[PDB]
Amino acid sequence: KQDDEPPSSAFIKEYKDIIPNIEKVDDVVKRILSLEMASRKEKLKIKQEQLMNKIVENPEDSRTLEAQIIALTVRIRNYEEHMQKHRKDKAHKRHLLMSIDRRKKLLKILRQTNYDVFEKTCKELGVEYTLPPLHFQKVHRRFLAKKALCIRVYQEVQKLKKQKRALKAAAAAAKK
Amino acid sequence: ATLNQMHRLGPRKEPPKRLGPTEGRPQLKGVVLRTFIRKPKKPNSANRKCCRVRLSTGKEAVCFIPGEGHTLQEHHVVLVEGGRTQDLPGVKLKVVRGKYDCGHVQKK
Amino acid sequence: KNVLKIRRRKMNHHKYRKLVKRTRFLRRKVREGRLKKKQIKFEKDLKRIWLKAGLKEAPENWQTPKIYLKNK
Amino acid sequence: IVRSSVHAKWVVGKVIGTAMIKTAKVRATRLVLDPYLLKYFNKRKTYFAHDALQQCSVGDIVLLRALPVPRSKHVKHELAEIIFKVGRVIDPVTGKPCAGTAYLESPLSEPRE
RNA sequence: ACUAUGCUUAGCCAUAAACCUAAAUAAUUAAUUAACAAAACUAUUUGCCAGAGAACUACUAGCCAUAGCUUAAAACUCAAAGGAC
RNA sequence: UACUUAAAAUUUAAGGAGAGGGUAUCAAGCACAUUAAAAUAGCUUAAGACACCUUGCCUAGCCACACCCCCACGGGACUCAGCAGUG
Ligand SMILES: [K+]
Ligand SMILES: [K+]
Ligand SMILES: [K+]
Ligand SMILES: [Mg+2]
Ligand SMILES: [Mg+2]
Ligand SMILES: [Mg+2]
Ligand SMILES: [Mg+2]
Ligand SMILES: [Mg+2]
Ligand SMILES: [Mg+2]
Ligand SMILES: [Mg+2]
Ligand SMILES: [Mg+2]
Ligand SMILES: [Mg+2]
Ligand SMILES: [Mg+2]
Ligand SMILES: [Mg+2]
Ligand SMILES: [Mg+2]
Repeated sequence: KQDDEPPSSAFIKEYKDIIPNIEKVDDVVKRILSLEMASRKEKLKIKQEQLMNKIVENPEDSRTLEAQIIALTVRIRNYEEHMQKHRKDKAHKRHLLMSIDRRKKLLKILRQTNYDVFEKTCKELGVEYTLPPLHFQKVHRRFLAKKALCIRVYQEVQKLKKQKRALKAAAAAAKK
Repeated sequence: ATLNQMHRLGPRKEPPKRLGPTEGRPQLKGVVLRTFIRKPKKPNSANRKCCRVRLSTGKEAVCFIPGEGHTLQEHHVVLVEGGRTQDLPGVKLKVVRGKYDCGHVQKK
Repeated sequence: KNVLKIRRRKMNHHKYRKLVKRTRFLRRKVREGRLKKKQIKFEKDLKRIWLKAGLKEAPENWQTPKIYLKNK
Repeated sequence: IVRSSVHAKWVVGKVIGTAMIKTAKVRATRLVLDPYLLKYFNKRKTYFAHDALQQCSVGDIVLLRALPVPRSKHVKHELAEIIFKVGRVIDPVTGKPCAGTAYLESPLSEPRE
């Protein structure tokens, strides 16, 4: 899970800053305007705002690459929860994989422009970024089986050389 | 195609020129094996004089004998040349009149 | 717009499907043998690698996977 | 202090890999004229460069200097300079940090930090 | 008349005339009628095509596919095949 | 060919700005990398590696070959691909 989940008693984002100013509000009215009587979409508007404050230098701006990345991390985690119940939903499975790919694209542009913000965003959002591999590797049973032997054969050849060196050095040391 | 696509591919690939019955040679020498008649594919009507020959390369081919009347028989030697007989399908060789055993057409 | 070119392909595919039906049993035996040769070629290609590298026996705990057999 | 034999005494390229110890794989590109089209395209070459301090990251523009003697079969250059650091570019004209076509620090200001 | 099947739940299969027979994107409507269709046309990038048949075939490789799919030739034959009116 | 030290002609070795035949139904090669405590796990490749096939090219000329076994200690089927000439 994630460190922060909005509490049920929290007000929606429309009245988040309005109810505190009001001198006295009833418990019922606070409950109607809380996150308990709201849709899941409203709970996501609160999660996004919390992350923007904790990461973005200027939370008022939502068009920065760092803000767009935070908008996609909340959606991605939402789509993942959706797909845990709706295991055979293919439209949302496409939404999940396309948002992940969109986030990776934005993280690439951020890395190339503002590396300092890039490092903070990845650390805070807990997103690992892997660089695109220069060459595409084809995969099939014949290739994966030959590539496994080739790696094993090499390792055996190198292990034998290391043993030979130790024996050769040991013999020389005894002579000295 | 775009200029980038023309660059990545370059000039058109050219299929190799496969050889014909003479194997890219002006003439071949062959020994007659059989003499027979071939019928021209319609709309033509004739009894065209042909012969099977074993060429110097070692293969066997069918050769049209031009002219009105030949004295060719088995075991004779002939000099074949290229050129298809248009009505006779598969006959891609011809015999040269006046060389080796084959002789010039007897003038009437 | 006539369908003549579609009718030529229609007859080719019809006749081809009936040819496969007649010789279905023969084709099955051809395939099982083509896969067996495909497996031997795979094993030999793997033996070439370790022998060229200088090993006299295949790497310890290695058994060439049977990848063309009815494993699935 | 004789200089290298290789033609590329000075080459600029992008660090496309850094998985070898103290070595950075650099991709340089040159313009080559297509004789049929008479248009220039990019021909790219790979250069291994000695990165003594392992101060290189994938994607940064660097300047390589040809070594006098080849260090190894493929390592015949060293890292002269990092022209542009990936995501940490410093505008040459004004000297202020930039993040794309924008100033992270205004050129009017004088932070001196 | 009655089955397989069309239904549900798991997995496979990966093919349609999967065709708006129109790749996507941004312009322009005049300094522009091969025909028909859906007016013409510029630029950018990728894909694709190079006479017809042989051939949605043979061989090769990959695939839960085993009478399968994708990939995809040549010999040889012909002087045409094909589109619109 | 000059000097007790320098101008050429001609080569050899290690290399690389760029260019350089065909087949992609040859798509993976399988040690092909770096460091220098000897560790790290890398290197080449759809911008065509690797494999196979074909071909003398760069033309004041150049390159390879010299009975055959790429070589030639050795071995073998033991020499005109020098001029003329023969089968
Ligand atoms: K006639
Ligand atoms: K349609
Ligand atoms: K030789
Ligand atoms: Mg037919
Ligand atoms: Mg029923
Ligand atoms: Mg299809
Ligand atoms: Mg439809
Ligand atoms: Mg089909
Ligand atoms: Mg088929
Ligand atoms: Mg097949
Ligand atoms: Mg094939
Ligand atoms: Mg010799
Ligand atoms: Mg001789
Ligand atoms: Mg001699
Ligand atoms: Mg002679």
